[PDB]
Amino acid sequence: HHSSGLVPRGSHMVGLIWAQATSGVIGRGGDIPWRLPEDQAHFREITMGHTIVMGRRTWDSLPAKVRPLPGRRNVVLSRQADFMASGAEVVGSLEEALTSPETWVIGGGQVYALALPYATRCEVTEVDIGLPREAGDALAPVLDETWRGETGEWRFSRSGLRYRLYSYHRS
Ligand SMILES: NC(=O)c1ccc[n+]([C@@H]2O[C@H](COP(=O)([O-])OP(=O)(O)OC[C@H]3O[C@@H](n4cnc5c(N)ncnc54)[C@H](OP(=O)(O)O)[C@@H]3O)[C@@H](O)[C@H]2O)c1
Ligand SMILES: CCc1nc(N)nc(N)c1OCCCOc1ccccc1C[C@H](C(=O)O)C(F)F
Repeated sequence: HHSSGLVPRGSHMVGLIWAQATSGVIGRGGDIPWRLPEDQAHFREITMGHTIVMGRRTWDSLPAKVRPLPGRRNVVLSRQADFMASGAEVVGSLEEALTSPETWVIGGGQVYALALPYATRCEVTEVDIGLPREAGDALAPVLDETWRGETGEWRFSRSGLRYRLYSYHRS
């Protein structure tokens, strides 16, 4: 059955957006092990003007100078009663965080897994870098058969890596 690209203001659309290596790695040692300008631009194009929800460790991985990310309501998930995020809201659950009509979950590994049962869209960048999975890595969620996907062709980044975009939807 079909979904619409229009977001009625009384609904709670939840999407996830992440960049991964072909192995599924999204993070290691509290950082993202690549930077692709095309991915950075794409991330801002999708999320700008909406609420973004992130795990506390993803907030930590943002340089202090740049957070909160501008042009978006920044919401941070933490179970620690004394964690604070200057300029942003800290909430203790996904239920508290998903109050906007359109919310983009922007990481990390734990929060993607937490948010997936409520999500109806995923926007994925795949980077053609040979990074094998190591213990402790943050990993992308795996999408079951209820998701229908559009896979873009391989493109070439100014930074010299191949990459491609996926768009997934479900009802
Ligand atoms: N490639 C990408 O697209 C991408 C995007 C974003 C981040 N990343 C990377 O991914 C890594 C971070 O991912 P991660 O999995 O380690 O952590 P995370 O998902 O970003 O954040 C984990 C934290 O979220 C909080 N949390 C988790 N479940 C919760 C729940 N049910 N209710 C409330 N709070 C909850 C906890 O904070 P407390 O411990 O404070 O309770 C937990 O420690 C970093 O390397 C980052 O750079 C990659
Ligand atoms: C761009 C990576 C990415 N890509 C997709 N496709 N989805 C995501 N969720 C995603 O992580 C967004 C959150 C992590 O952002 C940072 C991590 C460390 C340092 C700086 C930033 C800010 C970014 C930057 O300037 O690199 C800015 F562009 F947002």
